Amino acid sequence: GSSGSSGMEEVIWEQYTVTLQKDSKRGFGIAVSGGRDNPHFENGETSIVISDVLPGGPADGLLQENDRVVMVNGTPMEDVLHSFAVQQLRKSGKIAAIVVKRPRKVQVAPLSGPSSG
Repeated sequence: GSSGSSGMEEVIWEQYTVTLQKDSKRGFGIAVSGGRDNPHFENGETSIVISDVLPGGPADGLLQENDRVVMVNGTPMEDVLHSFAVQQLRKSGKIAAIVVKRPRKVQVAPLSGPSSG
């Protein structure tokens, strides 16, 4: 059933495709938590999310914490096992491509510019 024409305070989910380099050991300096069977997400989200982003590695900047992972090197991380998500990471030689999405609430900002001293 559906109440009717509804849709307010929506959110624009933008995707970000960044490439990470397998550092010495930390490699992609990232960690995944959750799973389609063990969604730690207190709320309940069967979507792999980065619960760790090496603040001093390759990830620091490219990716961020809570980066709803969607695809990885051409693999859907939606409704997948935690091991399945990491697998791709360990499989990726040294460079991997991850596509995460971030909630960009519908906001509006005026016109700004430089400032004096």
